[PDB]
Amino acid sequence: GVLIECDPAMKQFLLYLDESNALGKKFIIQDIDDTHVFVIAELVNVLQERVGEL
Amino acid sequence: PWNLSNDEYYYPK
Amino acid sequence: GFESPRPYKLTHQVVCINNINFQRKSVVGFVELTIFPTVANLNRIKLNSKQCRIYRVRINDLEAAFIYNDPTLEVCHSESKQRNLNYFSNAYAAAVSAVDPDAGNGELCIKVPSELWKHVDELKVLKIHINFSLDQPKGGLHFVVPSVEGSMAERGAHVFSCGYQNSTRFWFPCVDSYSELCTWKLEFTVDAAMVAVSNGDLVETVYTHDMRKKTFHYMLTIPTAASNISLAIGPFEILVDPYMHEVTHFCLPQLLPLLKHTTSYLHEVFEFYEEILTCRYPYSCFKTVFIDEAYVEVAAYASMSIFSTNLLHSAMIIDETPLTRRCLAQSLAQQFFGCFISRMSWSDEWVLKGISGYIYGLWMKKTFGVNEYRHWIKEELDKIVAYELKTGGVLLHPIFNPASHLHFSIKHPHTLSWEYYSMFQCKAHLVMRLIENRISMEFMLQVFNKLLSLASTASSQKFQSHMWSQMLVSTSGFLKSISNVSGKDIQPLIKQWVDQSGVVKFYGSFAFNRKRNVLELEIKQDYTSPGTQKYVGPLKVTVQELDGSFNHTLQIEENSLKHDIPCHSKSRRNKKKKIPLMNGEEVDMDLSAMDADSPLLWIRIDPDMSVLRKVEFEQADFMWQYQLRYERDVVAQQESILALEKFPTPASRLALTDILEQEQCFYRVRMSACFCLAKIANSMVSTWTGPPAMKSLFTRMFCCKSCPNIVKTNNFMSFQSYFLQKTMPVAMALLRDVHNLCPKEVLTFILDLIKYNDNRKNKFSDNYYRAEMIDALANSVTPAVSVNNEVRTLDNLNPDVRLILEEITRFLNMEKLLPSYRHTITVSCLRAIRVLQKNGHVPSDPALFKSYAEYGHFVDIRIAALEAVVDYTKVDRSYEELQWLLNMIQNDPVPYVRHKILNMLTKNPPFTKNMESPLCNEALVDQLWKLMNSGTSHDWRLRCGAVDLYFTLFGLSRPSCLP
Amino acid sequence: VSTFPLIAARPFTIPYLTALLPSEL
Repeated sequence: GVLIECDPAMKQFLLYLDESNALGKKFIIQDIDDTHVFVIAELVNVLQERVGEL
Repeated sequence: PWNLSNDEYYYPK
Repeated sequence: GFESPRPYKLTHQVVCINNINFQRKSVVGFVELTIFPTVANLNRIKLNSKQCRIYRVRINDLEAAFIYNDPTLEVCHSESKQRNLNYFSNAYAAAVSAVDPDAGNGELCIKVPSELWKHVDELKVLKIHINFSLDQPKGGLHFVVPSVEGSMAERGAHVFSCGYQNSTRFWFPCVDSYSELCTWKLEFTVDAAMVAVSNGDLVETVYTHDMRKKTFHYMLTIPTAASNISLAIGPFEILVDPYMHEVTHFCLPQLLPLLKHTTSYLHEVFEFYEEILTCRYPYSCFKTVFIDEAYVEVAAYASMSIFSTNLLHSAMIIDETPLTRRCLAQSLAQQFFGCFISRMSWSDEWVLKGISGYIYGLWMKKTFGVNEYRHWIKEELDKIVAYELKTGGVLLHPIFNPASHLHFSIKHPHTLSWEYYSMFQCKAHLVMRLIENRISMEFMLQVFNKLLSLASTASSQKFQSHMWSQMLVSTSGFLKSISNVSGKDIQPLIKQWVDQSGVVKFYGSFAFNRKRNVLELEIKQDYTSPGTQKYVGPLKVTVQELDGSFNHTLQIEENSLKHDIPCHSKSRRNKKKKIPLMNGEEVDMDLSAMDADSPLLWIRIDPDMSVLRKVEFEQADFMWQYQLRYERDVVAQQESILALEKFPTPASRLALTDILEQEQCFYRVRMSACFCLAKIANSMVSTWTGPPAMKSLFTRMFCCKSCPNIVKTNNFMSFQSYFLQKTMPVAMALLRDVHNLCPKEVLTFILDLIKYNDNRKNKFSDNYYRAEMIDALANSVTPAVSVNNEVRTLDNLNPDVRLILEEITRFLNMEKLLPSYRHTITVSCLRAIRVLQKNGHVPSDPALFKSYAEYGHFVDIRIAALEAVVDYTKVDRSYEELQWLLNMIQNDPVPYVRHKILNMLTKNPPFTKNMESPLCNEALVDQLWKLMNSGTSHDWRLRCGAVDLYFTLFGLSRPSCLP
Repeated sequence: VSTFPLIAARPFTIPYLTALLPSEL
């Protein structure tokens, strides 16, 4: 899988995005820690676009 | 020498 | 639609035995047979007689020449030197066919007189009178005489029927066939003080003119097979059940209180059978007989039963009352169906045996709860799958012998091995449960009621094999009755398991796709083994989910190796909520161990066990722990406990501890969790900094909080405390160390428990628990390693072992001063003595066990001592000890004990066939062959044990080491 | 004989009566 290190506040934004995504039931593969999460390699580029919104 | 089972706890009816 | 195999039909038979002498062990009697020819020119008449000598045979009061030949007595010719078991088995099968009652040929043939030919052609009543004297009948009945010299009634000497299946022929000549049905009239001249016990109610009693003896007349209203009929002569005390006037209790003198407690629950078993089946008990009266040295611990006869004195128990005695209660129920179930309905043919036994086992199982489920019944069914399933893997397959309904993988022929029950015969009956009972899973129980009970109704109408009439044919049941008739009641035949289920004679093993690997949110199951079957069979049937799998418990059925098609089932939402993990269990009650479950990707809490394959199956499914450790903690099914809990055996995780050890701590948990599941805790501790040795496993648990529940060494006085009123208390020090002894030695501190704690053990608070007996403590002491002892082959000596004896030796020595001396009710402490002391002798602490002594094995000592002491001798002979490869065991079988007063020695020898052979041991002398092979050929035929079970021993020692192929 | 003596096992003319009856009742 893919390991991404993110802020806990960013992880909550990712968790809401995970519920929002309809391509897959969940967008977050695993939650080892708030700092370390497993992310599907599809909307990582979209997340960079979402940085302005966030 | 007995039933020795908590059937009432396992099932309400 | 039944036609008698015999041309003659026996309408009625009169059994009379008079002037029986206990001192001579001789039975003298005259028997009259009433037969109607169904064909003209009946001519020669054949009857089944074994070891029977007749002064004369008269037909219609006319002397008729009779010729008697017994093939079974000499199955193998003295000249023939063949040592291959297969050759002996083929000759034995031919001999059994000649003596078979179902077969037209009979061992005794009578030539009808020339003047009686004119009467034989016209169909008219024919009467045969035979007078027979047996100086020492073998297998017909067992005579027990006490050493003290007194009147036989005064000394309590007792006589009872012995042997199994068709053993009726030995005591008196008769048509010993299940198919044959006749009304029974029985007359017996016995002593005044003694009371005769016979099948059917006693019509009348007449005193003899001398008045020192009397005449007990017995009539059975329902026609029954000859095998069911039995005779017992003893001064049995007479007790009439208060609940039911018909039920009668017979016991040896001074055993009346034990008998009252044993038969206290008998009325409840009768009520359960009456509740399930509308038809009331057919026999006018029911009689129970308890006798010492019984051939079978539980025996079933028509209107009569035989049980060991060991079964009789006082109200205080515990752990024997359930065993006695179940034995009474299973025999009563056989009386309700197997005795009431005779078999139409040999291949038909399974259906009757299965129905009796299934109804007994229903009684067990109500009496001991559903959880105990589910655990019992799991045990039955485990025995069948292991036995088929061990040898051939368990085939029921033998239509020929068909299945040849088993060395013993399936043609006769006597030819079949006793263990195989028991397995076949167990499989039949499980097959009936499978029908109950497939079709509603009420329909199954209705089918049983129809069969009982057919027997009742046959009993009411005297129609020779016309209405009597209705009583006899066939497998075809059973299938048709089920098909009529539910609209669905059970023939596909019967073909899948009974006809195939195979068991199914499933290996499961599961792959989960997160993107599709579905679970994929791969099932592979090891059907390559001959015993195992391919399964194309669907398999039900229950997968626990966060949303709830869901049941999925997927057919195991050969074409599709992967079965996909959708997975429920994991929203319950996201927001904490109650998760519903399979049982109505639901509890919150920790989800931290469970993976976020997989919603399912755990996977169970065939938890219901609707179809008999063996499951080997790979599942993650944390899911197994979750299954054990929240499972509402005992069988699923047992499989999870065994899966944690192969998982040394501290969280798996925690799950077993949590189950023991949890209240409202099955005591048997907790006992398994105790053993598994010890096993896990022994795998992760040196990873535990905490106190020894279960030592704290014992102090918490069975010991005072203030003092760990002090133990609270035992109380057995709950009836679950004794089982939990006994398993803890046994599993604490099994718990070892990094050096694999039971800790001295654990051994000291066990010794402290014995020292502080009290008996003035337990209202029940502590002797059963004290025996378990002796077993724990034996388990804790670890064998010393000799240096330069050092001889064991008192000075070199280990001090920790010496304390265990002191406790067992004191217990044995206390046992001599005060004996246990079943001598449980003595049996445990013998087992402990054998362990100490096997270990390098005490020199092994064969004589000590041999003295215990003698007839004068209690039977329970004898069986334990004989097992120790069997272990000694295997360990030392001692020819003389093996010869002593063989000699005891050749000359043993009790038939049951001699069979046990052969069975134990088969369980622990001195040398296996592959191994080449010094005990490979041709004379030893000849002695075993001679034992099978003669001296085991009368019992009919001794030969089966001898054949199985011959197999484990040499096998089908002629002994590799045959000079 | 002095250390760990075992009382000799004795044959019983009527084994069932002695074994079945409770020692204390």
